[PDB]
Amino acid sequence: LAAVSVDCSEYPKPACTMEYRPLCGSDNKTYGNKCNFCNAVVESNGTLTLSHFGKC
Amino acid sequence: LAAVSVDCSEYPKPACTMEYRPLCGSDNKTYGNKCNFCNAVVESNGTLTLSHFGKC
Repeated sequence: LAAVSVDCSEYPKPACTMEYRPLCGSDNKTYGNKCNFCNAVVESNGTLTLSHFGKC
Repeated sequence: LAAVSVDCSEYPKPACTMEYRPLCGSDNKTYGNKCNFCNAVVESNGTLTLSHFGKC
C-alpha cells in the first residue's frame, strides 16, 4: 500500500559512523542504527527485513 | 510490491521545523507533518504505521 520504509541501497558500508536510533529486524534483534541494520540486511539475503522502527 | 513510502530512519528529531503537509497514521490521526509522524512512529514501536498521505 503505502508504507514507512528504510532504504538500504547504498549499503553495505564498511566504515560508517551510524543521537541513537535503533531498528528492529524480523529476527527480534535491535539493530543499533541503520548502518548496523542495512549491512546485515545485505549479508542476510532475504532472511532479514524490518519488523519496525525502534528497539524491540 | 511497489509502494509509496515515508522514510523515518533519521528520526526522531528533537528540534525540527517541519507549506503544510499532513500524514494519516494507522490510528486515524492526522500527523501535522513528517517530523510529527516519524517521531511518533519511533515512540510507538510498531503500533503506528502510515495509512496514507494527507489528512484523515
